[PDB]
Amino acid sequence: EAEVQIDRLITGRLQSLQTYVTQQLIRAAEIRASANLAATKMSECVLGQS
Amino acid sequence: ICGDSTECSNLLLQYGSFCTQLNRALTGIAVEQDKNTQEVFAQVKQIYKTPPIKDFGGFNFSQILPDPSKPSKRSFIEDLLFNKVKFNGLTVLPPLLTDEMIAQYTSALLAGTITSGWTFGAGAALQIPFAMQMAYRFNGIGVTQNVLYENQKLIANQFNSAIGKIQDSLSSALGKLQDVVNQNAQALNTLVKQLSSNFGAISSVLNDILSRLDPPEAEVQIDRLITGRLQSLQTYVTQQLIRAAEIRASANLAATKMSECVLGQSKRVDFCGKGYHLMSFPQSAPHGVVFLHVTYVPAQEKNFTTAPAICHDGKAHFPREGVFVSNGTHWFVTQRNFYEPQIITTDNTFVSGNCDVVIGIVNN
Amino acid sequence: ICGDSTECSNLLLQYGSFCTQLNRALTGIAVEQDKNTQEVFAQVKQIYK
Amino acid sequence: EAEVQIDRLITGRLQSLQTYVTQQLIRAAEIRASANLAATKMSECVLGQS
Amino acid sequence: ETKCTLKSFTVEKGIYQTSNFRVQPTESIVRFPNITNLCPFGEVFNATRFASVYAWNRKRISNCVADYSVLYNSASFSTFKCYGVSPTKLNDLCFTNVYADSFVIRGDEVRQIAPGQTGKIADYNYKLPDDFTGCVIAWNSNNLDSKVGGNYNYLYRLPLQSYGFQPTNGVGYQPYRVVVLSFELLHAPATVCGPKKSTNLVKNKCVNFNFNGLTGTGVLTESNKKFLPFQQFGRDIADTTDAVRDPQTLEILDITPCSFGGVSVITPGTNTSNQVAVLYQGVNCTEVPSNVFQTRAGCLIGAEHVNNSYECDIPIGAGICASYQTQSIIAYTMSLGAENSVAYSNNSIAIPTNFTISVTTEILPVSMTKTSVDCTMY
Amino acid sequence: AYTNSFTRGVYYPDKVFRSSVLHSTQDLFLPFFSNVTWFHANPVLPFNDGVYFASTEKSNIIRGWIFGTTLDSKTQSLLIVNNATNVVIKVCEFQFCNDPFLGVMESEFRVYSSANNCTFEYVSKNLREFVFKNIDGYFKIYSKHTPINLVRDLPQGFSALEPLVDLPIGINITRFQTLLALHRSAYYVGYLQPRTFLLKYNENGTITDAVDCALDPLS
Ligand SMILES: *[C@@H]1O[C@H](CO)[C@@H](O[C@@H]2O[C@H](CO)[C@@H](O)[C@H](O)[C@H]2NC(C)=O)[C@H](O)[C@H]1NC(C)=O
Ligand SMILES: *[C@@H]1O[C@H](CO)[C@@H](O[C@@H]2O[C@H](CO)[C@@H](O)[C@H](O)[C@H]2NC(C)=O)[C@H](O)[C@H]1NC(C)=O
Ligand SMILES: *[C@@H]1O[C@H](CO)[C@@H](O[C@@H]2O[C@H](CO)[C@@H](O)[C@H](O)[C@H]2NC(C)=O)[C@H](O)[C@H]1NC(C)=O
Ligand SMILES: *[C@@H]1O[C@H](CO)[C@@H](O[C@@H]2O[C@H](CO)[C@@H](O)[C@H](O)[C@H]2NC(C)=O)[C@H](O)[C@H]1NC(C)=O
Ligand SMILES: *[C@@H]1O[C@H](CO)[C@@H](O[C@@H]2O[C@H](CO)[C@@H](O)[C@H](O)[C@H]2NC(C)=O)[C@H](O)[C@H]1NC(C)=O
Ligand SMILES: *[C@@H]1O[C@H](CO)[C@@H](O[C@@H]2O[C@H](CO)[C@@H](O)[C@H](O)[C@H]2NC(C)=O)[C@H](O)[C@H]1NC(C)=O
Ligand SMILES: *[C@@H]1O[C@H](CO)[C@@H](O)[C@H](O)[C@H]1NC(C)=O
Ligand SMILES: *[C@@H]1O[C@H](CO)[C@@H](O)[C@H](O)[C@H]1NC(C)=O
Ligand SMILES: *[C@@H]1O[C@H](CO)[C@@H](O)[C@H](O)[C@H]1NC(C)=O
Ligand SMILES: *[C@@H]1O[C@H](CO)[C@@H](O)[C@H](O)[C@H]1NC(C)=O
Ligand SMILES: *[C@@H]1O[C@H](CO)[C@@H](O)[C@H](O)[C@H]1NC(C)=O
Ligand SMILES: *[C@@H]1O[C@H](CO)[C@@H](O)[C@H](O)[C@H]1NC(C)=O
Ligand SMILES: *[C@@H]1O[C@H](CO)[C@@H](O)[C@H](O)[C@H]1NC(C)=O
Ligand SMILES: *[C@@H]1O[C@H](CO)[C@@H](O)[C@H](O)[C@H]1NC(C)=O
Ligand SMILES: *[C@@H]1O[C@H](CO)[C@@H](O)[C@H](O)[C@H]1NC(C)=O
Repeated sequence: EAEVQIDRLITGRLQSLQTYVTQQLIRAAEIRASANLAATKMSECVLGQS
Repeated sequence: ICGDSTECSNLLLQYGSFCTQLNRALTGIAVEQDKNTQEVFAQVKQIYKTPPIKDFGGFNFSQILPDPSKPSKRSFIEDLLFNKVKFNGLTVLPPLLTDEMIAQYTSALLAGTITSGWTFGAGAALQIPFAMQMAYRFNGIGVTQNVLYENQKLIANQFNSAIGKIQDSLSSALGKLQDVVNQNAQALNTLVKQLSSNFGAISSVLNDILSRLDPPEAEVQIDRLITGRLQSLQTYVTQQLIRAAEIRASANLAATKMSECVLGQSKRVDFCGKGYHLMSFPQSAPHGVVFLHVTYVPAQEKNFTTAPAICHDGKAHFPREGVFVSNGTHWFVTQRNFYEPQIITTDNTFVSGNCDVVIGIVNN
Repeated sequence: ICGDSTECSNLLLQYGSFCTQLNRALTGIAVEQDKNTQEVFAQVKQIYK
Repeated sequence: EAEVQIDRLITGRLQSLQTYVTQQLIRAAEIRASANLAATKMSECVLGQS
Repeated sequence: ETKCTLKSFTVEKGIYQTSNFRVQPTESIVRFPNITNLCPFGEVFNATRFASVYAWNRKRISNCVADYSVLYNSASFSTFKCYGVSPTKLNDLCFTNVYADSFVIRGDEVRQIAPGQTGKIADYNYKLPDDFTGCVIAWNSNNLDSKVGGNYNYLYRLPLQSYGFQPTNGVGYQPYRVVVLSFELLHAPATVCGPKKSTNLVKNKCVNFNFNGLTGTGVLTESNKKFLPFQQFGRDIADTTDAVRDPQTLEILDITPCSFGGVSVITPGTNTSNQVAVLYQGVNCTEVPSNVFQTRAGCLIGAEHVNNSYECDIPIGAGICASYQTQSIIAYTMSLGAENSVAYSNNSIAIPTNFTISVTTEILPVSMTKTSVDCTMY
Repeated sequence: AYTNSFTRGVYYPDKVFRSSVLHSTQDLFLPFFSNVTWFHANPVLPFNDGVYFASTEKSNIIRGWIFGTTLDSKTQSLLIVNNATNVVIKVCEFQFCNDPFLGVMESEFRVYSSANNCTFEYVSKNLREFVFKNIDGYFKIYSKHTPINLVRDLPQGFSALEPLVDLPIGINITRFQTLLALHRSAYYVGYLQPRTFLLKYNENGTITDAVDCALDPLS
């Protein structure tokens, strides 16, 4: 009996964790675009005149 | 998921906070759609107006300037663009800027550039006559100013005749704007068409499981629907995040092109058209922007013979800003992009060294 | 999913358009990979020698 | 008796395919941002002087 | 409600989605057919001689008034199982055709009359589909069917054997009579129903309706569609009823949905004031339940509309913003900026005589927090 | 003889109104461009899964059909007749003439010679199409009457067939025939298979066009 109740908890918690990881992957890609833009500004605005 | 039925709504509470997360995600992507438009179009402080008597040196901007007798005070070409391209828990929110406001923004950008050049994007707008602005832009691509002033009517006729062809080619191409509309509608329809699948239940209607099943047996059948509908809603919300991250990059590129092609002259190759960038004009579209890029393209080339330097009196002479060319028997200096030969003098050349280290020197 | 069997296909038919969406998603990706290459390399009018 | 087990198999195998496709979507948007940088470099560093 | 939605005691300025507006309904209305023709079950449940198990009977009950309560509560039945539908809700539903099958089996063979069984009866005498819908009823009949010396007239296929029933048989070997009711729903316009329990009807008014089986909610309106005959309604695009036919008068009525939407609260911030304005999103401002103001974005309550135009403060939508200015709250069409004509002519130029040095800041996120989760320990 | 249908034998799959909506269905249809027998004036045919049946005349030679498995006693069958009065559906156990018909005095009906155990009764140029099918003890009949501007050849065009009758019989069917009015003073038979079609609905809710999705790659 314990098994049938444990399986619903496993199912719910797995889905929670997967939603967290997908939304972290989408947000890290937005942070990477920002950091690439900041690298380009460091090269073109601090190490030169644009 | 439930559609106003307390039985399904109480079972749903057992799933925690999935449905507060989904709403947070959709709200976060509906706010950035207005942030996207604000950064492409609100690139002016003042709303500039154009003068009533419009003599711009022969150039004719009448098909891209606002038209009062038209809808929303749009230009003639902004109309061709707007002609070419309430349920169960689903709503559509209006954008913060109307279409009238965005057409106002583009007419202020366009009156700023026709009238002040690139000065209004750096400070206060300073007026300059339009042909003198055109001469500055020719200087910026390395042609001299007399080449504009002696060819003014021809350059103005070519510009007018080329603006006249945009109007035909469009009036007779907006696939990138059509595709984002189509994708969103195709996803919203797939979301509603899932409200009629069983996912392994006796029906798709809660008024049919609550009518031929006792409460202990209808829980098991309602949960099978809840799980499926939650899955489908969350798939919808993931694919919208991934599609919004792509619209965001396009709007970020449009905001850079408005800064670098409309409020300036760009030197980057193939960033503001193909050719040598002269100037750019913005026009609003249903969910985007059209840039009209005006560039210079050289034509009708001849060959001559060249040398790197000229030897004279034992010295080596190099051109100050041109190329040495020969028509077969005589030696001149031109500028590099337009043929205009001059006599080689000590005013357009400079000296360095003796004429036995350069390879290719000629005597003249 | 199913894979040959037939008891599986009728049961999977009950899930709606979940498999049509996935094939659309993968086909869009594959069409984008050719446009990537066209945009990087086919930047020239003529084939110069 | 068998339909019960086959539905569990179906649920797992459909979850795996959704995970796969979502990650391919996130990984292709990263390849596109790189091909866009390559196109700009080919225009600006090969067809001109920067 | 905003403080509760945010889980805080201080809300900062903004606009917050707080709940939803659901124009509740009122007054229910049934709509059965011209009831009359009752059902005399007292022929299938009151027969003098049943039918074998290998050639069961098949009566097709049809348009009538079926009262499954006289069955359900008769207490004379030893087995009354309902599968597609629990028993008490039978006298409240309508189908197309009820079939009744009748036969006689042993006492302990009543457990093979069920969806998904095996045995000599369910294998090859009488098989029930795996998504059965009806109900199965069974009662002991030892005194009627069993006779001293053995009643050898009740056969079954095993090719045929005969129960020799005898009155001195232990239970589980005495004859049981079985009736299997199977409700089916082809695709007709209607059929048999329940006591109905009266009826009524109305129009124009969010209502909770039932049209001989179709249960729903909404406003009913004179259906002026080309809805031809030989039909019973018509679920247009998306596959939604969006229309029905009244059984008694036979007229088509549209079923638009019941008004609703979202509710947003506009606040200047609790550190400024505790006044509030409320936006009912894309709801016509005449059906909401001072300042009531209609917007392209919904109905706004608690802000006054002015004719000035300022810079946008709190964005409402479709060009409208709100602010706490004119000690209150007001709406207006945000301004894009101050107007400016440039003194353009064909021989005039403006040249600057001075300059300023400007320093401005620009802020950019580079990094975020590195976190790991052990999937197993979570 | 054999002939080619072009786009024929489309019926409304059920009630439920509907307008402009290229709605997709799976059902038993007569495939487009099919091989339909031709009969002149007849014999015992099969049924096996529904039947399309057209006919052409100005007089009325086609006077109903007869259905069943054995077309005799020892098993039950249907009988659908029309004298110069009106339709007569009937379900008994019969004894059918192996060549049954009716005359045209105007005295007739050498059709059967037995009417035992009746379990259902009822009493009361041109192109006349009919679709007969038999599912779950229900014998459904769709029909349509279009006017040709020919006399007796199968034309071309689109015309959807509207449901007529519904009979909760229970009868088994494996064979059927036809009935004709003799001389004393042209018809086709298609069969139906499980196909998938795409029906185009008008704004009044009528089917105006269709697509058979298994004809060719374009479809
Ligand atoms: C600028 O070009 C436009 C053409 O688009 C000129 O306007 C039209 O000229 C034709 C020819 O005379 C007239 O028939 C139209 O009625 C004009 N108005 C339209 C089409 O709206 C316009 O005159 C040009 N401007 C100048 C200063 O020559
Ligand atoms: C520049 O001179 C070259 C040298 O002749 C011309 O190129 C040749 O043109 C002829 C005729 O078009 C071809 O048959 C040769 O194959 C070309 N290449 C050679 C000879 O190497 C060229 O046309 C001249 N360019 C201009 C603008 O006049
Ligand atoms: C190269 O250009 C020179 C122009 O300076 C040509 O020489 C002159 O040609 C004109 C007209 O033929 C004469 O009037 C002048 O007397 C010439 N000499 C000078 C110093 O002006 C020359 O013919 C051209 N060569 C070729 C091959 O076209
Ligand atoms: C360019 O001019 C110089 C000077 O006039 C030439 O140099 C002379 O070349 C001749 C022949 O080779 C020699 O006899 C002289 O001694 C050279 N004098 C000097 C000062 O170097 C040179 O040859 C000329 N170049 C060409 C290609 O004719
Ligand atoms: C079959 O008919 C009998 C007789 O008409 C019904 O038996 C009646 O049942 C009720 C309720 O249990 C009793 O109050 C009556 O006394 C019974 N009748 C007699 C004559 O005593 C029986 O209900 C019928 N069966 C069904 C299923 O309707
Ligand atoms: C059901 O019965 C009612 C009456 O009990 C019928 O209502 C009649 O409708 C006609 C319209 O053709 C009126 O002229 C009569 O006056 C109505 N009678 C009453 C008492 O109101 C109704 O028509 C019946 N249902 C059907 C489908 O005919
Ligand atoms: C160019 O090549 C020719 C060969 O045709 C050679 O004679 C000459 O010296 C070369 N000149 C230069 C400047 O390379
Ligand atoms: C918030 O409250 C503090 C102290 O009550 C005050 O100093 C501050 O100005 C307030 N902020 C606003 C925006 O009114
Ligand atoms: C709200 O309903 C009234 C009554 O029909 C109508 O006059 C008004 O225009 C409606 N609101 C809008 C925004 O149209
Ligand atoms: C705003 O101006 C309009 C001008 O048409 C006028 O009719 C209206 O009454 C004004 N509103 C207020 C609140 O004064
Ligand atoms: C129909 O099938 C018969 C079977 O032999 C064949 O002879 C005939 O040519 C076919 N007709 C058509 C139109 O294909
Ligand atoms: C037509 O045929 C039916 C078949 O039984 C018969 O009942 C009816 O009487 C016939 N018509 C006349 C006018 O006799
Ligand atoms: C059918 O008819 C035959 C002969 O008339 C008869 O023996 C049989 O009993 C009839 N069927 C029934 C169910 O009475
Ligand atoms: C129809 O004939 C088949 C022969 O395979 C038989 O099994 C079936 O029971 C018959 N139909 C009915 C309703 O008895
Ligand atoms: C039927 O459809 C036609 C054309 O689609 C339309 O003109 C007419 O109004 C509709 N309704 C009728 C004829 O009642």
